[PDB]
Amino acid sequence: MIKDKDSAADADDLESELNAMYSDYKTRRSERDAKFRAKQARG
Amino acid sequence: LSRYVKWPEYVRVQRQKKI
Amino acid sequence: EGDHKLSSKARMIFNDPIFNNVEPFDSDYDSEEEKNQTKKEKHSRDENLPDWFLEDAMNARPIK
Amino acid sequence: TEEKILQLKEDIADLVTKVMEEPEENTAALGRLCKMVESKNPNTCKFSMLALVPVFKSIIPGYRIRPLTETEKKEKVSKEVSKLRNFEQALVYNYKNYVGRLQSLSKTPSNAAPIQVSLGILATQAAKELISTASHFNFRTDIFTLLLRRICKPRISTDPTSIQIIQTFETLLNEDEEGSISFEILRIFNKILKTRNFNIEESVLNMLLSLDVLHDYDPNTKLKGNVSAPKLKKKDRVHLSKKQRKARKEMQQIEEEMRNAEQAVSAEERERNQSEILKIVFTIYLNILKNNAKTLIGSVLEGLTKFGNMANYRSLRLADPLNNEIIKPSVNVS
Amino acid sequence: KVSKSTKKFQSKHLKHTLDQRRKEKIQKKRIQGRRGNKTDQEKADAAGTREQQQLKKS
Repeated sequence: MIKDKDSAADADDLESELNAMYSDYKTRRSERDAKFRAKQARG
Repeated sequence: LSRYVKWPEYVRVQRQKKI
Repeated sequence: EGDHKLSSKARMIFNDPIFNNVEPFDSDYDSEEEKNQTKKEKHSRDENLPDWFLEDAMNARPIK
Repeated sequence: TEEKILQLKEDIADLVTKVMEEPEENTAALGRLCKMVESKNPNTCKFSMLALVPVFKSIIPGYRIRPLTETEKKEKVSKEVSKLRNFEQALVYNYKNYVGRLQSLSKTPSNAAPIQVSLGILATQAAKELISTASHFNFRTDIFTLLLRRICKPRISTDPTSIQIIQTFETLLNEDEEGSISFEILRIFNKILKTRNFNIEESVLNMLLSLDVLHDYDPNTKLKGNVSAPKLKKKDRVHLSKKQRKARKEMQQIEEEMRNAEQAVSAEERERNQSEILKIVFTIYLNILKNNAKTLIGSVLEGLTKFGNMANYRSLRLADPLNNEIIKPSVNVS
Repeated sequence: KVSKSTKKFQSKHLKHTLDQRRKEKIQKKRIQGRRGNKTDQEKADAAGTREQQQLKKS
């Protein structure tokens, strides 16, 4: 339990969480073929 | 992992429109 | 033992072949010109919104 | 000051021993050792910089360390993995600082005191020795750039390291089959040449003759005789639980498809790298020909003859071409 | 005394086994004199190593 509030920090944290979720979604959806994994190795 | 399952689609969308 | 000046570990460390002979018109390269050339090449080869919103051959025919 | 030299050597040896055997939690030792390289004292710089080369050549991993940032992780769940991650980040940072110091020390206009020239020579030797194994690591571009800048000097005969650097580059280009490192080196080489109006020594330009990516061999070449036990004998197996055997089967089935995909990706990338390298090499050769440098014509024509079918005066040079005992020059004879 | 397995095999599988043996022998005899039938190890031996190939090219 945290009894404190922030004006813009909360929005920035929400944006960061959404960005992380979208990036993980992209990585998971693109890792369905092993060719992408092999390419990332030499990336 | 896939932690997104902590948010349903409606919550995620209604928070995306906030940004 | 042998009574050396250096310790045994120091003897091993400093006797490596990398410690050989180790005893205690005109032009200078133009970094500015190459930086300008790289910038020109980059120009010749081609903001607040979130990422999840925005996104939503010379060997072709050889003899073989 | 001689006893000071002995004390400095003892301190360096102590730090090297402290970090050598178990480097994960001896990070501060490596950090201080790398900081010793930036010291203005020539003795400390020389000894630390020369002693750090085996340390890196041992502690550099077999891969490239990704910039794993916590932002996508948000895990905070690790006991023996967090220390490994910290060690990897600190190793990347220290190696970056070391390579930057090497690059700064390599640049010497040959007009300062001989101590600085010796420092530059030793730094160049250290960088040359480091790249033999650290080519598959972060910030290889800086080492390549400094080595090529040393090689692409108008006068290199007085440099006591040009032979060794040319040999290392030729070996790197000869043993690289996929064409990634070769293309990475060739891009920097072209970038440097375009600054110097394509004016180097025939010997320097001779490194492009060793590009393996631009070579084709028999589909059934005989490799070296390599013998190993095919399978562990049935009566000499180790006991595995049912869960262990199932996991072994699963990881084998994953590894088989990973190997298939790796082979496919390597095959599809070799062709593209070959095309790009052919473009760069032919552009360099044609620019040399248009410049009409009298001391580079033979090597250029030999390069065209060697690499022409892949597309769609020995006393006036040093550093005879790599594998010259068997590579009889077709066009660039004496 | 004949074993049961021998009786079963001779009653069931002898004819096609003999026919396949005959066909294999015929094919081997036919391709014995042909040119262009070599094993992979023999092909590698004839090809030689890389260094042998730069030696041959020179």
